[PDB]
Amino acid sequence: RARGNEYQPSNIKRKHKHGWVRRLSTPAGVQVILRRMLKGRKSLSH
Amino acid sequence: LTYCSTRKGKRKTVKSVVHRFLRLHSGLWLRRKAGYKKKLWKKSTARKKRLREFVFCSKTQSKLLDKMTTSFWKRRNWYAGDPYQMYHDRTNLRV
Amino acid sequence: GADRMSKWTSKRGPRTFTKSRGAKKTGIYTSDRKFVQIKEMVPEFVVPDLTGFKLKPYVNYRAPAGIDTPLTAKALFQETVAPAIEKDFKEGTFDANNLEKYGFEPTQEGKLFQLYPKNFPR
Amino acid sequence: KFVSWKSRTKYTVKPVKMRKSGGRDHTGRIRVHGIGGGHKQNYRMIDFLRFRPEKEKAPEPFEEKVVVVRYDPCRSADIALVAGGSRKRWIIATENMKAGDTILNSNHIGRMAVAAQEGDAHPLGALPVGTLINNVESEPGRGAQYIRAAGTCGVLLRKVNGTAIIQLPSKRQMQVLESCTATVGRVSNVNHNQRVIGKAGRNRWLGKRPNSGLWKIRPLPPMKSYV
RNA sequence: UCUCCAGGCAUACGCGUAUAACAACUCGGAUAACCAUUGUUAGUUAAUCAGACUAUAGGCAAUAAUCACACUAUAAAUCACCUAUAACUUCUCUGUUAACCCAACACCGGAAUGCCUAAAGGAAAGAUCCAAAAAGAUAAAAGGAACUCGGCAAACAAGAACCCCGCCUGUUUACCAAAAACAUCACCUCUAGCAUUACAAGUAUUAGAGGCACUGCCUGCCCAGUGAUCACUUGUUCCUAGGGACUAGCAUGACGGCUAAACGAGGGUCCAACUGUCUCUUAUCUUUAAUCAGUGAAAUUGACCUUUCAGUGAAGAGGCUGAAAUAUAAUAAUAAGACGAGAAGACCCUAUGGAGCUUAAAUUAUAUAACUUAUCUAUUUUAUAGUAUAAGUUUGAAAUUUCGGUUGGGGUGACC
RNA sequence: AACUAAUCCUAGCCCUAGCCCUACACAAAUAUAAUUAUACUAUUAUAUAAAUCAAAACAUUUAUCCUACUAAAAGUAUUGGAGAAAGAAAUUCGUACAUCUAGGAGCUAUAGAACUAGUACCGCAAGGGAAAGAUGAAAGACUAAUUAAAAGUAAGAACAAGCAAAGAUUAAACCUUGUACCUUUUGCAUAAUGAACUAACUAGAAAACUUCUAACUAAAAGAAUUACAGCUAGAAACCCCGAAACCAAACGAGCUACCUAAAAACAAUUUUAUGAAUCAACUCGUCUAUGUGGCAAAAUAGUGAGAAGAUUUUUAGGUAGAGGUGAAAAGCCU
Ligand SMILES: [Mg+2]
Ligand SMILES: [Mg+2]
Ligand SMILES: [Mg+2]
Ligand SMILES: [Mg+2]
Ligand SMILES: [Mg+2]
Ligand SMILES: [Mg+2]
Ligand SMILES: [Mg+2]
Ligand SMILES: [Mg+2]
Ligand SMILES: [Mg+2]
Ligand SMILES: [Mg+2]
Ligand SMILES: [Mg+2]
Ligand SMILES: [Mg+2]
Ligand SMILES: [Mg+2]
Ligand SMILES: [Mg+2]
Ligand SMILES: [Mg+2]
Ligand SMILES: [Mg+2]
Ligand SMILES: [Mg+2]
Ligand SMILES: [Mg+2]
Ligand SMILES: [Mg+2]
Ligand SMILES: [Mg+2]
Ligand SMILES: [Mg+2]
Ligand SMILES: [Mg+2]
Ligand SMILES: [Mg+2]
Ligand SMILES: [Mg+2]
Ligand SMILES: [Mg+2]
Ligand SMILES: [Mg+2]
Ligand SMILES: [Mg+2]
Ligand SMILES: [Mg+2]
Ligand SMILES: [Mg+2]
Ligand SMILES: [Mg+2]
Ligand SMILES: [Mg+2]
Ligand SMILES: [Mg+2]
Ligand SMILES: [Mg+2]
Ligand SMILES: [Mg+2]
Ligand SMILES: [Mg+2]
Ligand SMILES: [Mg+2]
Ligand SMILES: [Mg+2]
Ligand SMILES: [Mg+2]
Ligand SMILES: [Mg+2]
Ligand SMILES: [Mg+2]
Ligand SMILES: [Mg+2]
Ligand SMILES: [Mg+2]
Ligand SMILES: [Mg+2]
Ligand SMILES: [Mg+2]
Ligand SMILES: [Mg+2]
Ligand SMILES: [Mg+2]
Ligand SMILES: [Mg+2]
Ligand SMILES: [Mg+2]
Ligand SMILES: [Mg+2]
Ligand SMILES: [Mg+2]
Ligand SMILES: [Mg+2]
Ligand SMILES: [Mg+2]
Ligand SMILES: [Mg+2]
Ligand SMILES: [Mg+2]
Ligand SMILES: [Mg+2]
Repeated sequence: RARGNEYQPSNIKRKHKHGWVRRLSTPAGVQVILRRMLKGRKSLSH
Repeated sequence: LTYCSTRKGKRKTVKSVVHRFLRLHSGLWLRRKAGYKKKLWKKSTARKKRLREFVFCSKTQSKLLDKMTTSFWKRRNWYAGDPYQMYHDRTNLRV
Repeated sequence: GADRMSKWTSKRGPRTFTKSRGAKKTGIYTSDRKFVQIKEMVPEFVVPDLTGFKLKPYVNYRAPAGIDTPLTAKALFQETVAPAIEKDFKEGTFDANNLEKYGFEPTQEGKLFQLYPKNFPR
Repeated sequence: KFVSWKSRTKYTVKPVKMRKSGGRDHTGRIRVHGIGGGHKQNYRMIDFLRFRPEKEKAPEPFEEKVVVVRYDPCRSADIALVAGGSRKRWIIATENMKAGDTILNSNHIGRMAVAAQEGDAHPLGALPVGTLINNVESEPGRGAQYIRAAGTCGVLLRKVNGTAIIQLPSKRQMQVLESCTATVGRVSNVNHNQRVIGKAGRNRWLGKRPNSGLWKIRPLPPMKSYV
């Protein structure tokens, strides 16, 4: 079958998988935020 | 070998050489004969005599042994009662 | 393929996602799914009577402006409280206990307009 | 995130809704293979302690009335609703129970044997030796745990002192005190094993997934030659 | 106004101003017209459509659904109502546009539900010409598989029978394999006597692991031998070649041919009909092609003023040796050569380069499972129970590492 | 007789010296699907770093990594498949520039930071990550000039014959002579690799021993060292690009595999009473042709299989790499 379309957008899924509350839930996710703050990223999370 | 060490930045001596040879200040090296303690029961009386001796080294072996030791092992030593006192110098050598 | 940079508002997302644009609440929601407005929660504008008022938006260019002197706690105390205490002290009828006589308030509780924590808006 | 559905705290006769597992632990990984799907089912709480005196009542034998004998999705045997006093509760149903019958639950270890009618619960000591029984209890007051399947019965082989020997359906003998209750008679649905599934689709209804496609005596040194 | 075509309108999810007017004519639409582009100004209005929406504590449930009546069946199946406590008149907030989303694109692709099938929605041809080759459709004298690896494809046909394999409906290598493989009802072997997170709110007619077509039908033999429920001879044990004890609470098994009707985009064989498959090709229309106008890519490329024949050569010469030919440039065609271009195309060998798998390779292995000795408690008169740990022994789930050389490539041999 | 182009100088940066810090930025909003004025429902890093790699393999072992004052004792004592390698202390020495808030035989737009910016853009996510500017004192003087100057073109197509040139010649071509370049092969190529052209960028580094040039000399050296002509100082040296792998910690089940919960679709006809039949919707993908930088990184046109069930479909949740899932294809996990 034809590939290239694996992104089936859904806002509820997007915010739960990669969102702010999700990142802060574990210590590993909190360190993800710290790295992006040190680099200077304008977007810390979805 | 180590040409430049991390802690001091110097060359290092290969200690397996120091445990097998003796260096006379002129530049000669002395060694034993391989096998001089092995299976003596099967060796003739003339063969055993040759093994007991102290022997010199060739020019190429002397060159290699010099590279593998540092200068400290090449200095003048004044040992009272030295049994090698008379062999540290050369006499009547045209060369 | 989603946009990470634009702001998250209620126009976006599915139906069940909603949030406010910053307007203050004016009532309560009960069970039975009924909204009940509270009258005291609706702000009331206190507008003065402007009849016969001499002041207008602009001022004449010939009016002299004055040297700037921001008000300080010291200045307010001298103008209002200092004179009364000075007269009483000369008469000798002054004591620390009765500072309330001169306008001191021990605590802000009970006042309609509390100065800390502020309980009224602008 | 997995939370067990077995959270209800109070006994009732109303059906309870069940959640299936799929063979997965609370971690979420498969632990048992071959489980998945099936028909939706409701749980009816069965009371396995036959001699439970009612609230604010003395501990002497009482009787109860058989209201129904009903099919149960969660077992191989069938169940019966029984009412006595002002209380109703589910129990297991023996081979020949019928609606409207009256049944006896006893607390009395008769010095002599008590005449036994199918379905009544008596302490093991009273019953004569050789009388078939089921819903056996290992320890007094624990609640029945053995021989509660369809068409299965045990035998009271022997009694000495205050301890009796029971023969389980597997024929492995077992022993227990004589003060633990048991109910006489074989369990219902004696012909359960005779069923024929017929087609593959029927197993999928029961909640069974298909098998997988994938398809030690070490000799001693003197045995190496003739391996 | 005419000629022809036939999935449209709403909601959900998603998107985020692409919406409408005016003005521009740079960039964007693969070209113009016109805008989907650029700039400026505007827009979507709800107590009913849609979202969010905190009084408290107790008590309690046998009787599906399908027009639910009849009717059975099996897979056993959607808060209410009461008892007391407390409160005692209210409308704010948010969604609402469009030619639209996921696929690098104004992509012949993918995309849930309700109503309806033309009353809704649309345009296959920029202009001209009528060549070859290529693609698609339709018609064809006489013959009817002679075609071909094969009736592939096509047909005014779309039917019949038999053989191999598998029982059957199902599943599988997304992007070279759909099958004879996998699963499957049926049948058989092994392990387990028990509760508060799987198995399971279950208990041997139960649960887990594994094998295997079913069905009937031949082939069924390690019971201790002979006497005959009885005596000896055996066998297995003890006590000393003697003397006792035990063997009467049971009693074989292992293959073949079978198939069985049905079923199959499975692999073969055959008959009939049918036909441009063929003898042997032809005609017409559409797409392409060619000419005019607009916009405008890709692999490729040491330099080239880029000829034929014989010889030489590494099966090899446009360019070297010897002969010969020879005004200069375009447009449309053929595919012999330029060992023509892109091949992530395959076979052979090497490296003290790797990885996956299997063990009977070497080295370990508080994964489990057992024990033993201490230690710490209990008791006990030494003694049996247990055990937050240490040291041994037994099992081995796993872990790390390696694959000498010359003998064509193997296969047995050898050899250093 | 000129188009395309070219010329430029400062934005900032780099390495040291010095010094702790007290920077913690109106109102309002934010840990809820962050940036939503008020109760529901509690909140909390980590047991020893490993492997690559060296030992020309590999299994004990392998500097820094894993920091404790300079100079010396000393690469000495010691440790080590006693081998690759590793390596002290006792004991001596030292107040150091000390406003040096300063310096440069450091870079100047392909350099120096990735930076005009962690932006645009790419990825579900962790994450990856660019390009470029130039008048003058005044533009309230119409934006300045300067250059036969790169490749590429134009002005100006071509004229028997040939690695394109050389000897020549009155004469551009005619006559004579002449088997492209680098690397690799057996010192050989009409063999075979590599190159469309222009501009910029793009690869040999250390002082044990030796030789040369000086100072002083039985002594040399500005403390610790060497010496039977020595000792001290100077000068003289050993490349670039390219794997399949292995280990640690994050990030991924919006695709696909299987499961949980809540929902949904199935016309007409014949049978019956069903994993039955014919055949749409819908799901799948047998066979042939077209297409092959395609409309499409797997499609289109026909033709085919199932179509009340082990059926198909939607929404939300779960299982994670020493792993998961699997009607086993060593299939699938963006
Ligand atoms: Mg993508
Ligand atoms: Mg199998
Ligand atoms: Mg518009
Ligand atoms: Mg207009
Ligand atoms: Mg517009
Ligand atoms: Mg409403
Ligand atoms: Mg609520
Ligand atoms: Mg609308
Ligand atoms: Mg695409
Ligand atoms: Mg396209
Ligand atoms: Mg219309
Ligand atoms: Mg035309
Ligand atoms: Mg025809
Ligand atoms: Mg004909
Ligand atoms: Mg033929
Ligand atoms: Mg033929
Ligand atoms: Mg055909
Ligand atoms: Mg089959
Ligand atoms: Mg099938
Ligand atoms: Mg599957
Ligand atoms: Mg395939
Ligand atoms: Mg098939
Ligand atoms: Mg296929
Ligand atoms: Mg099979
Ligand atoms: Mg088939
Ligand atoms: Mg025929
Ligand atoms: Mg044209
Ligand atoms: Mg020519
Ligand atoms: Mg020739
Ligand atoms: Mg020639
Ligand atoms: Mg050709
Ligand atoms: Mg061609
Ligand atoms: Mg070629
Ligand atoms: Mg080798
Ligand atoms: Mg190796
Ligand atoms: Mg290796
Ligand atoms: Mg190595
Ligand atoms: Mg020291
Ligand atoms: Mg730069
Ligand atoms: Mg840069
Ligand atoms: Mg030029
Ligand atoms: Mg010429
Ligand atoms: Mg080659
Ligand atoms: Mg090339
Ligand atoms: Mg250059
Ligand atoms: Mg999912
Ligand atoms: Mg999906
Ligand atoms: Mg129907
Ligand atoms: Mg498929
Ligand atoms: Mg069929
Ligand atoms: Mg069909
Ligand atoms: Mg069907
Ligand atoms: Mg296989
Ligand atoms: Mg295989
Ligand atoms: Mg991938």
